[PDB]
Amino acid sequence: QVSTQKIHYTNINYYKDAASNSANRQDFTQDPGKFTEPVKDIMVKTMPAL
Amino acid sequence: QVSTQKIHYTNINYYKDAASNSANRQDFTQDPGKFTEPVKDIMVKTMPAL
Amino acid sequence: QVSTQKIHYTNINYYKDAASNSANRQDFTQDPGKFTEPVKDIMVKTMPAL
Amino acid sequence: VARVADTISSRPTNSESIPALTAAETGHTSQVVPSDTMQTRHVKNYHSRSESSIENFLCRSACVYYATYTNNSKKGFAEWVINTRQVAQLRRKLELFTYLRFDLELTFVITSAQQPSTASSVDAPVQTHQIMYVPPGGPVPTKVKDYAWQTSTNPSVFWTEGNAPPRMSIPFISIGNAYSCFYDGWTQFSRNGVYGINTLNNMGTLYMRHVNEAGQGPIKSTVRIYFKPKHVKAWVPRPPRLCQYEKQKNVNFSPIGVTTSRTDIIT
Amino acid sequence: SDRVRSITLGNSTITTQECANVVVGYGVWPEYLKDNEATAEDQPTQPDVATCRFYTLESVQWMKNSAGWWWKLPDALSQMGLFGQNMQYHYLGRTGYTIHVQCNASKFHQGCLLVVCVPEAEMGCSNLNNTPEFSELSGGDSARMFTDTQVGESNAKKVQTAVWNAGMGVGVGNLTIFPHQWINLRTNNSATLVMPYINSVPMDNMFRHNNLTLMIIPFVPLNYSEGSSPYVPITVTIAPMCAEYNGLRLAS
Amino acid sequence: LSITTPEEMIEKAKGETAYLPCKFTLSPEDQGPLDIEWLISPQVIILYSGDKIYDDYYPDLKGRVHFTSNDLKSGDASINVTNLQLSDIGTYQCKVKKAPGVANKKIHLVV
Amino acid sequence: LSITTPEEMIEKAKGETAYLPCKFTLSPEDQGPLDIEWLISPQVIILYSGDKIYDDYYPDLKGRVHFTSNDLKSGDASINVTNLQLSDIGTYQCKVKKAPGVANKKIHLVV
Amino acid sequence: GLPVMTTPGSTQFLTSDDFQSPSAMPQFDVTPEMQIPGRVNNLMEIAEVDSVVPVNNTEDNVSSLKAYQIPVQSNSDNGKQVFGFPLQPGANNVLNRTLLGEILNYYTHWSGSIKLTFMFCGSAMATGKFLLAYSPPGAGVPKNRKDAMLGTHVIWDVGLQSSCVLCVPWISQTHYRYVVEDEYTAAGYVTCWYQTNIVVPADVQSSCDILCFVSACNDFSVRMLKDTPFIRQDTFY
Amino acid sequence: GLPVMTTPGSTQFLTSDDFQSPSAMPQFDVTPEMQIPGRVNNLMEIAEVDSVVPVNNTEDNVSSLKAYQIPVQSNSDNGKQVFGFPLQPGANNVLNRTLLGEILNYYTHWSGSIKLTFMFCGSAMATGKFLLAYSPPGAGVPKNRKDAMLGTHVIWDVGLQSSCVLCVPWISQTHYRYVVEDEYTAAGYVTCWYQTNIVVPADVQSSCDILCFVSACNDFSVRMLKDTPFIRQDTFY
Amino acid sequence: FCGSAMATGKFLLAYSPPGAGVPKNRKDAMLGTHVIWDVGLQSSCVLCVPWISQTHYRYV
Repeated sequence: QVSTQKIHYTNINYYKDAASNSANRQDFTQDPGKFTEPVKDIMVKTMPAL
Repeated sequence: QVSTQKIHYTNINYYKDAASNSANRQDFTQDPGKFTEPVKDIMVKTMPAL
Repeated sequence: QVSTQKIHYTNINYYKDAASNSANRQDFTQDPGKFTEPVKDIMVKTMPAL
Repeated sequence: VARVADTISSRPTNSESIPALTAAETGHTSQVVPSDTMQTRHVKNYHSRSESSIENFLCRSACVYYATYTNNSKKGFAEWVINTRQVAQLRRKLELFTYLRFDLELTFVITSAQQPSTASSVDAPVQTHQIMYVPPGGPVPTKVKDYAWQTSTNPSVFWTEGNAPPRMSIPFISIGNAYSCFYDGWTQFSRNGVYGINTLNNMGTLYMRHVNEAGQGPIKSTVRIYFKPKHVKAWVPRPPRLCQYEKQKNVNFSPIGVTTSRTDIIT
Repeated sequence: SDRVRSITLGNSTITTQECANVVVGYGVWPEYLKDNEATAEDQPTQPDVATCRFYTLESVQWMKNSAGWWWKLPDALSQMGLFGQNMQYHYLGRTGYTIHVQCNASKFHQGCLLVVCVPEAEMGCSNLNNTPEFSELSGGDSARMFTDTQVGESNAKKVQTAVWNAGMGVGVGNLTIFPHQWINLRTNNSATLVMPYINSVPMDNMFRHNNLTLMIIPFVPLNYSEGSSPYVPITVTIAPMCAEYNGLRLAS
Repeated sequence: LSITTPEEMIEKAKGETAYLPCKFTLSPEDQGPLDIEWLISPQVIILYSGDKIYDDYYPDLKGRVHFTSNDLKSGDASINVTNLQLSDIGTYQCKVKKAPGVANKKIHLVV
Repeated sequence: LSITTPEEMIEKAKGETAYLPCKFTLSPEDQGPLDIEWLISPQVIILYSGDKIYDDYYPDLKGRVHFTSNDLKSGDASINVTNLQLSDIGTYQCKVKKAPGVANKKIHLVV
Repeated sequence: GLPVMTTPGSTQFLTSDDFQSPSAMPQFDVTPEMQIPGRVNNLMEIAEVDSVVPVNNTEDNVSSLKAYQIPVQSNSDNGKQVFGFPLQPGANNVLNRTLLGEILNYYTHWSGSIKLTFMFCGSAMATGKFLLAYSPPGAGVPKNRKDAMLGTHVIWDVGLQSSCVLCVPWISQTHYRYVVEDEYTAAGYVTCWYQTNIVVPADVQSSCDILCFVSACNDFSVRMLKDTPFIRQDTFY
Repeated sequence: GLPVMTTPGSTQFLTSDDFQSPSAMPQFDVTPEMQIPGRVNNLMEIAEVDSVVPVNNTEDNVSSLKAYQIPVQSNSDNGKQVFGFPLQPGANNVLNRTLLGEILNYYTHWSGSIKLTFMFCGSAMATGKFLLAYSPPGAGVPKNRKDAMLGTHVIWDVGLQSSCVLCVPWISQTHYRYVVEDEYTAAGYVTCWYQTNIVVPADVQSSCDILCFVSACNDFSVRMLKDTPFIRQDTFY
Repeated sequence: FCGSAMATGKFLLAYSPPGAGVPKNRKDAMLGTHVIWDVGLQSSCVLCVPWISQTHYRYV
């Protein structure tokens, strides 16, 4: 209900659905480990790739 | 949330940002000690300046 | 905040000033003892004034 | 509370501690209080310096610029780069400091005016205006009937007459850590070209246009823009501008005396 | 006593028997860059003895009908040895100066000076359409001077050097809000200021941005009786402090 | 947009080549198409619209004017006036208009 | 604005100098430009607009009227009427108008 | 379906209101601040800073640096007046463009006391004494040294030090005073008389000068913010 | 009958607001989600992916696959320049259509460092050494190998491995930089010089090629979202 | 300074280590080691030349 902003701010849900809530804007999570390094064996930085 | 005025008054934050809150109007703090006396050695009032 | 009326009623202050609150309408106090009897020695009702 | 200091009583002294004589050479302003050169009574002081603070001095809206655009014409639409240099009643309040930092609260007061139509029985419905904001670098429209207006992801606002004036809030958008109301030094490493020009304070443009079509008679409108610096913090104060401004880019001027004059030094 | 000072930096020393106190910027002492505020992605260099010393600029004569002088600060030391040399090969760099101006006179002269260091001094041209060019805005450790007459209008790229407006279009009296000291030939002999790094970005280039300006404006003009020395020179000696640079490159 | 010198005085001798420069830089808020004009007040003398030149407008000056640089979209609007004569005294206006900016340059040529 | 005496009766003899004073003070809410008029009802006779005097309006009185004080912006609108004659009977109106205030003075001169 | 009623004062745009507003760019992360030196926090950190007073206007010393030099020469007779000016720090044509003036010209009601630092910028062998008097209003200006030494005054001596701070006190019936030129709230007059003549040894100039500063004490305050009457504009730039 | 007042900013449609709204179809049960592989969660999982750079435009190698091949042949003289281009990853006509470019062309302010992977796609018996230099701005472009080795540079050797990642650092006064072509915030230049010649045995081609990639480090960021200047439209489709 | 009692002035005592010629302009000699002497009540200033040499000694 009450959460922090970019202090605090208050949000209340009125309608009885789920597609009526406002935007989330606060799903901060990333994981590039599936686009940058999509290889089977782990690759260490220092040691050579071969 | 609830604070005093120039009795009390109530304020609630609605939007989920920081540049949307109302003006502060209540940052009462001053320190002229950096414009009036910007000297290295302290200057006492009574004793002469030299 | 919550007080009685001429049952109860609820009032909330919104703005952060003092000249913005609504009228008081409920300062019921009088003291005619400074307009009716502005004399130095007390005057009793029954005994004559002289 | 920000109360001022009261004054304390004094007695007629005769000593070697002179508070009056000091040395103004040291660049140190005096610090005496009337209780040190005469006899004073202990006066409780309740005065408050609240209405002289920074956020009580700046957070008040002020017109910046206003343009007109006719309905019945091609490319009838107004553009404007966002800068506070143009109006002088607000420019001078922002030159008192060198490095400001604030977020903004725009407000547009749009009005209309019926033009000298020529047909008979002219009647138009309510109007709707669009105020498009283009960041620095985006694509700019060329005419009203263009497809950069709708198919866009820039922040714009749609407003129709007879209602409250629109208003949006803009956070602190800059590259440095404060807007610079002054910048001495060129903008090319070869030290050529324009003198006092800085990318630090650019904010984009503002494109406005009608949304309705040309029914029977032209309608010229007018939009006024109002700033409101909030959360402001100021740094490195500066003396106030004396000579009259002449241009919006630089600080050119013509020399003018310090003050208006009087008839004699003793009057 | 309380009249003598002895300032030392690097391998140079300044000693003054008669002088007033020293004014230290806006209350802060110049130091290096903390790592909460750093923005460069690499490691900076710090000579720290090769640059932090007292360079002495050229001299100026204080005639009776004088007007004023100004130096653009991180531009006047462009030719002074290792400072000017590190100012070329790098790309960024911050400093903090310890300005010292000195003008001595006997007990039979009279006069006064205002030693002010206005930050971000933007100047206005003579023609309302143009802007002052570089050659006439500053000089390598040389003193450009104000005037007592309004510069004409037919000049294309010049500076408006009317002294009662300080060139910036501001009233010349209100300049005391900046850090300053008065050279008063009655009791004072030397004025010294310690100016930290004042700018809205942690580091900046130094060939495109003169972020200070040392002005000298004679309020009470020099005057003397016949017989005394008719030549009274002024000399300012500036000294960087806590300097560091970034971003090596070629010469330029 | 910004021109380096909005007005100046130039002096050349009759029979020489006249250099009337027009430099500019581009602020970030400029992203429209480019347009460059040139006027004379004793009337367009050369245009640059749509990256193509149209320059047969002034019958008194035919071929006697042409741009110098090969990077006209970089800040060069200068013209090479050749074979100066006596009927070429007049104020020139280097009017460049890139959306949404505008800047001019008043070159008063005297001979 | 406020005039000290909005109307009175003055009596002078023929051949004397006639003093028709007009004093005023300035309330704080007055900050506009100054304007002072003078009328006659047997028609402007002297103006003070823009800190400059324009006073050739009444052919019957040419040079026979001129302000007294040298500080007209301080509360002095009096006129020095010289050489009184018999055709100078009529009511005068000292109309001063400083934004946003206005005040008059009805001087009925009889001889 | 909550029931509400719209009170008068709706759909209006008050120029000095404080309300929340929808953000134009959401989740904008501003750049972190920097400890830039010299942070002002209240415009009463500017009224505390001295600034020279152009107290020698004289209609021709105005377009020059001579407006700030006060003529002081070796007189022959005793008890002469050096200068004098009424004290209305927002309306007078002397304290108007000082650093106190362009702060007062934004507000309307002020208060507190004012200091006046003087500085004898003369020779090094010359002496003298001056009488800085401040006569509260009610009568005219003082015209003889015998009259002005009745009010509040300091008897300044010049020696090693080179200053003397006459602090005009706050003596007024009202808790404030208007900054416009009024008559109901006048604030007196400031004068400065020769106590003793200005003597000098031989081969030393007899024409010395004096500068005068101005500032506010630590009980200054203002109120009722307005706009300045100094800066005009006809079209945009 | 609650009393309310309508503040300015009502009955307006802000393009980027976030409010609740009445549902058009109530109690609609959506279909349950499926663990589809390859879920992006932040557009900075695309700037991390390398993409070849068309750094051989030359006005005729553009309408072909030759735009990505960098000519490298067995020179005769030593110390020749291979390529060179300014580093403005949103305005330059080389790093514009790469995968970093069409992510930067939606924002305006960027930051962070950039890597530049090279890959010698030549023969198997050929060797050589190259000097990848990045000269920060302030002066012109470097013109001699003696000049560019003064800035930041790596001396690449080709052997078993076939890459070398010059990472341009983040050296700039401001916390960000504009993506439009500006002059106040230039970002230097990138060059690449022959350290030693390209030698080859007999019966092996002397004309080899080199590809060059581009990506962002793990401290990249953008701001101030806008629309791209690339895609136009006159009527609907 | 064995001069008069009302006279003042300032002098720059510089010591330039070897390697180049002698300094010829005040701009050149203030690059080395130097003190900026002021004359006042006191009447002396002790420029101490430091020991800056590659060898542990020097020939006379």
